[PDB]
Amino acid sequence: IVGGYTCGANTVPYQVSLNSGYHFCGGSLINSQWVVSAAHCYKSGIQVRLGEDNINVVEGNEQFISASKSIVHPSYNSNTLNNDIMLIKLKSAASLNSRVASISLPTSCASAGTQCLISGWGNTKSSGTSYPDVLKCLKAPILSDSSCKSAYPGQITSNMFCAGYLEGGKDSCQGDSGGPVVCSGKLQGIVSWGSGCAQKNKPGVYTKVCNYVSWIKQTIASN
Ligand SMILES: Cc1nc2ccccc2n1Cc1ccc2c(c1)nc(CNc1ccc(C(=N)N)cc1)n2C
Ligand SMILES: [Ca+2]
Repeated sequence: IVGGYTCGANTVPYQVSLNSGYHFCGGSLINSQWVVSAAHCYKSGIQVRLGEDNINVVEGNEQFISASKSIVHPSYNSNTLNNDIMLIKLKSAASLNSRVASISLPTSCASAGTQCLISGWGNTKSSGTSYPDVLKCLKAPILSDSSCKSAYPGQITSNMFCAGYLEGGKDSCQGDSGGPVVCSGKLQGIVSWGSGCAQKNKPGVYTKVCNYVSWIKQTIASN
């Protein structure tokens, strides 16, 4: 997260860290046994780390659970990043409490202007690399479709939306990928891609979760 602020320990209870000997992507807990993340975060040997703040120290409240299966959307296209969504089933159910909780799926899509909270342990610098120990947060509004398509001509599909600041300086970044974009208590987006991080006129692009509610429900019900 570039230009954000320290969230505060366990203030984003649905935030997950995908770990394979190091943090590589974020995710969101949607029920006791399922996490939603980005398809491009797919890899084998995934350990889901819940209740985290400092990802380098065991401070208490952490739950490390191996993924039993990762379901990448069948129509995910790695070249266009269309359908960049993945479901991860936990080997065992997470113990839900004050510091580990699930986020609700949306019943409708969010409109332009809606303010959302984006979080993660990704890169904090526009130029260069600096990964934080603790969870960073950022409040950003959903941009209009016209502004989004003007920023990324021919690259925005109906399954994507832009959120952020055209002036640059505040954005999600590499490492935040797969993480949550929560608006009015509903998971509306998944950190997906962008051109650089926090660059002028290059806002972040996110997977439009409202287009996948039926798919998520049908897939979870059959696995
Ligand atoms: C290289 C390319 N071929 C494309 C074809 C169609 C559309 C975009 C395309 N891109 C750009 C692109 C595509 C995927 C990318 C990317 C940059 N950079 C990342 C790394 N993660 C990432 C996450 C968030 C942000 C951000 N909010 N600014 C920036 C980058 N991924 C996971
Ligand atoms: Ca920790």
